[PDB]
Amino acid sequence: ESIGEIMGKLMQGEIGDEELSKRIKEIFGKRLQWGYKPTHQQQLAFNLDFIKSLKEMTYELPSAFLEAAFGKTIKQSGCYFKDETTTIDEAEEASHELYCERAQIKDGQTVLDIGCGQGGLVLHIAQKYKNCHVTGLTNSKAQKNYILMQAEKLQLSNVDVILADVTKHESDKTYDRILVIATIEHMKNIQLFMKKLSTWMTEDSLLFVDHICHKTFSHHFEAIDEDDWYSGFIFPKGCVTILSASALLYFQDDVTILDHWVVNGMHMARSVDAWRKKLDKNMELAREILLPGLGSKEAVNGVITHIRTFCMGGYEQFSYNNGEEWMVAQMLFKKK
Ligand SMILES: C[S@@+](CC[C@H](N)C(=O)[O-])C[C@H]1O[C@@H](n2cnc3c(N)ncnc32)[C@H](O)[C@@H]1O
Ligand SMILES: COc1ccc(C[C@@H]2c3cc(O)c(OC)cc3CCN2C)cc1O
Repeated sequence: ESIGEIMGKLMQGEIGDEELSKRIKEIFGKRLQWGYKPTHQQQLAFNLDFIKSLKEMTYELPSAFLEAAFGKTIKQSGCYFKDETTTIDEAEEASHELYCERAQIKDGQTVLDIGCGQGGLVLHIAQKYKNCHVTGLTNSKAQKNYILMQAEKLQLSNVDVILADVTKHESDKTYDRILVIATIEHMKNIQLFMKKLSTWMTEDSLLFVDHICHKTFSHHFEAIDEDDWYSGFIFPKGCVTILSASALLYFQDDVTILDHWVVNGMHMARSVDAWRKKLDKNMELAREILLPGLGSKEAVNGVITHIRTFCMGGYEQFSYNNGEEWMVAQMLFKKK
């Protein structure tokens, strides 16, 4: 009935799943009411106001726990599910192929994957295109280590990984292909981000961006009101922005759009659902893995509760109206 009340009950496994889902669904429904305007005139005013506001602006989970929660390549982004029996591992790969098709990857190209995570796309491209030089860029020591280790086991010679904050990283190097998957959501300054990317491109390069979106409006991932315990739980900072499907159309100072797609949010929902189910299946192993690094069974339960609530929440968000509210947007660009 209040902030701490719900949080207390949540950490103590006293909120059932059906209730938790229902609570979170309500929260997102209120986000919808906040975002939809009665006329397109007003909707544009709202969206443009947000776009204009944009132009003014240490602990790492064990990889072993990650393997117990995510799919094989530990994709930390929306996958693509062909069939109702598609496993998370298949969906991972489907998603990878889609990106390769849409980014127009060809054997022989230099490829840069900014915010490359545990490197599932770096690894996919490298294995499928033996003549591409694939660079991952990441700000995490542990991710760089995991990718390099996987490249070694897979007998891959065409992989390097830059350890850098992209917002600080400087280089003369250019690339045939730049891929940005689930990373723009974290970018403080998009206009300046897009500008940097353009400098790492030539007249021949293509830029492919994928981000979670709403079809109609943008929002920060944060509490609207006092009843929203979820937003602040999941993103304790709240430097996750959710751009509208079309927000990036407004950021063509330095790049030019060539194509634009969205993927229905049921794919994302099935992604988080799989992560959740798999986490549940491996609940005990997960606790054992985390206990060393956390040194407290309560600290572990804390870290697990949060990852699970994220999945449970993500499921309500992306499945809303059969995936026709929150979904994933994709764009292809060339340099000016
Ligand atoms: C949601 S994960 C996406 C991971 C991967 N691209 C995937 O599709 O599974 C976001 C990624 O961006 C990275 N990242 C966040 N801020 C960054 C920054 N300033 N510089 C470089 N990488 C950053 C994170 O460490 C992580 O690898
Ligand atoms: C601030 O750093 C970060 C904080 C949180 C995250 C969460 C991130 C993530 C974020 C999403 O919005 C999402 O769609 C529902 C799926 C996933 C997969 C799990 N993955 C780990 C990433 C970061 O890089």
